[PDB]
Amino acid sequence: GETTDGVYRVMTRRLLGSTQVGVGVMQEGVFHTMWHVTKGAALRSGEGRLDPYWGDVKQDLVSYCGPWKLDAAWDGLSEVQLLAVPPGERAKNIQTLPGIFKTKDGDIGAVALDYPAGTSGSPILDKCGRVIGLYGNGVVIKNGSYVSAITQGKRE
Amino acid sequence: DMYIERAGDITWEKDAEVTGNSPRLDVALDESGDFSLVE
Ligand SMILES: Cc1nsc(N[C@H]2CCC[C@]2(C)CO)n1
Repeated sequence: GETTDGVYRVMTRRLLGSTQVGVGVMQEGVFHTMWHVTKGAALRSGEGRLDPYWGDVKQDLVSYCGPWKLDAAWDGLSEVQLLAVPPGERAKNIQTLPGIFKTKDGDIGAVALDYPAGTSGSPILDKCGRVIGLYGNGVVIKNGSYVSAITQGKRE
Repeated sequence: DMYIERAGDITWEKDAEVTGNSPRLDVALDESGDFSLVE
């Protein structure tokens, strides 16, 4: 099917009409998304099948057709852009300065932008257009607004 | 059954809308991949 690099919507016909359950990145022949989007199930691209290759529930990531390819990291200083792909809406770049999730195992960048659940898997990019992580796994803060981690995998 | 549809190129946009704050939060990550606030 379509193997061109880019951002894709992840759709299902199981529920009412066609529903967007998430988003992902196609890079170097590999489709990258969040685990909670597909639950590790197979995907279709036209007549072609995409089979999971690697996944991890704790990282909340999954790759299809090959190993995780995205290795760029947030530099800890600069603004980034969320390339939000909301359900039924055009892809839109939103520029933001990431905050920080501080954990017992280290710090990770976080983006304070709220979008519908079906936007999970939308890529976060640096000024060179490199994907530094995916949007969609995070937390609800005191106010009630959403803060996503900048979730990146490891390129082995 | 799930299927994918192209939605765009991955490129940085000059003059994109700039929004969002930068909170510093103490968080915990559980074995199920769920983040929670530590206070
Ligand atoms: C064991 C593990 N699986 S994913 C993960 N992620 C860490 C790596 C640095 C901080 C983090 C994002 C949250 O504690 N750590």
